[PDB]
Amino acid sequence: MLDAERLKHLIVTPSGCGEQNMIGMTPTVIAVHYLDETEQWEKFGLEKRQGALELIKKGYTQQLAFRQPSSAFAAFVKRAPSTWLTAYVVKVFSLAVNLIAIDSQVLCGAVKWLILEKQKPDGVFQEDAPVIHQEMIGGLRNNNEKDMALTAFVLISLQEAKDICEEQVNSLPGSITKAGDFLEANYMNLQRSYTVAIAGYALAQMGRLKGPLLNKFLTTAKDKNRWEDPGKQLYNVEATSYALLALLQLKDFDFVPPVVRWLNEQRYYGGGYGSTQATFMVFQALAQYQKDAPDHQE
Amino acid sequence: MLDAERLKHLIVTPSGCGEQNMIGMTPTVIAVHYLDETEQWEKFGLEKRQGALELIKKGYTQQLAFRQPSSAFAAFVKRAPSTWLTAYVVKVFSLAVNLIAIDSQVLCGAVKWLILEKQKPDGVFQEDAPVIHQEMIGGLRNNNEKDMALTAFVLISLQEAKDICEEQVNSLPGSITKAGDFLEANYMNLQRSYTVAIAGYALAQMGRLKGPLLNKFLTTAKDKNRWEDPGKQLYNVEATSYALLALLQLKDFDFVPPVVRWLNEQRYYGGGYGSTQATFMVFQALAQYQKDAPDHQELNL
Ligand SMILES: [Cl-]
Ligand SMILES: [Cl-]
Ligand SMILES: [Cl-]
Ligand SMILES: [Cl-]
Repeated sequence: MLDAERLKHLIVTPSGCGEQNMIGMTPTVIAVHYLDETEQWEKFGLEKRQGALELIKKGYTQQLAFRQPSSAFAAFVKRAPSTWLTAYVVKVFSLAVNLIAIDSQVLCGAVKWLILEKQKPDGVFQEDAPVIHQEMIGGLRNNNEKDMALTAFVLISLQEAKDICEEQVNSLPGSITKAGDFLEANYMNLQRSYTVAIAGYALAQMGRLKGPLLNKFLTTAKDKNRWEDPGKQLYNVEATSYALLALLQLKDFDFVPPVVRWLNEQRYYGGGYGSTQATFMVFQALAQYQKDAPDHQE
Repeated sequence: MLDAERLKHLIVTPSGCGEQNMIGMTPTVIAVHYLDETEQWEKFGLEKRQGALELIKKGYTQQLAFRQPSSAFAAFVKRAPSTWLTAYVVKVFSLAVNLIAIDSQVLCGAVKWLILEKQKPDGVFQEDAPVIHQEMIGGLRNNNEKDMALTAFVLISLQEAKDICEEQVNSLPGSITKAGDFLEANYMNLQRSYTVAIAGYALAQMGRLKGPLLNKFLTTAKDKNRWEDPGKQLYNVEATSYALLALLQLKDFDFVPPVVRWLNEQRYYGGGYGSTQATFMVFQALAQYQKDAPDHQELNL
């Protein structure tokens, strides 16, 4: 468990425009999420949650300034909308629904736009206006397997929004199936551990990670405890976090304890430059472990 | 004179939204302005000037994304417009008109909006939506003489746009007089050296810094060479630069050399967090000095 005494820096006041505001909202949202699930507010300071929640609501409200009439998001309203940023807003707001009031028309409008404007006939999600802060997208910044990585990223956002939006967005179940088809068709050709992990989570959420795909997912780990590529450590933390979430979806609780151990032994507590995806994902994944299998420990 | 070899950190790529983009635009605009006047492009490398102009045009074009329909500016289009930021864009664009193409409808639309929407019936300019980046407004930040300091700041911007805009904005001369009236009526009650300096320049531009007001302006200086809020180095560089511009308007060349010398002795070359106003003002003021006293004697530091 990441001790609350080491997480004070994650309580951040969001500011800036469409991208930077989300860079600021990210650590506060996910710190509250993780401190909640690990029952660490007595140590952190019980009275401090109210203020954190006010900062999350400020982040949410400020983000609406960058909601374009299409319901998509960009750094500023005169900039063409970003597929990735819109999917990231969906990912954050969906997780934050039990913390603050999230307008379902914002969330589901963003989902519908992604599907109707940015999914292609083969199921891929396409980015036409990349975020300026490329450091906020984690391992997706790498040029290789970008189609697969982004399609998995967006698909994960649709899945995390499905319960809220499935009655409001006609196109949602078919979009999920199409994206799933694309990932499944190309999974065995993947070479990056990062893509194996993020696409693995997306497929496992649909019950479509099995057979030789599931074997590729599991055997891609090094020392059965991490998904790693030659490159930035932060990308490996992010990848292993997506893999932990896929293991939990799979209920592979035997495999989980070494992965959790490796994540704790990285002594990574979020925050800093280029930390957005690693921070969201490591605390999302460890919170989900605490919720689902804290009894499985090394 | 600030040596061109010391200035290359002022050529920067502007980025971000309506406030940050101007934080980036400021050093490069004023660096080119200063290098032009002091004819230092040899030491710097004359091949570099075209690239700097392209960086200025990029800042200009990017800034237009944050021009709201009213012609006012804020950090983002859905934010309530800022009186200060709109006046600062007018200030920067007015000085950049000789470097790149500045659309006069953009510039004078902002001027007209300031007068029609943000000047009160007693001539004060009011800020209803302060900038998020309070570090970019210099010594106006936490300045308790708020109406005097902001009215002086906006008036100064109106004056630097007057030649371009008075033909398109027929309310500009009256707005200038009313702002000046407000400053002159309350100048003697000022206490902050910063406000004395910036309102001093605004009045001097109009020929209305005289008599006891002129005496207060001059005797507020310390050691006859600076306008000082103790411990506030960047504020003081900015304020003393406004004071130098005021002295040059007064043509008080007996007073000017020690002020120029103090500014040079700070070994301050702009740039860095919170440096926007100090950077714009010191290079504006020292360029005007070079322009007004072109054959002054070499500074022996
Ligand atoms: Cl941004
Ligand atoms: Cl609470
Ligand atoms: Cl905007
Ligand atoms: Cl900004």
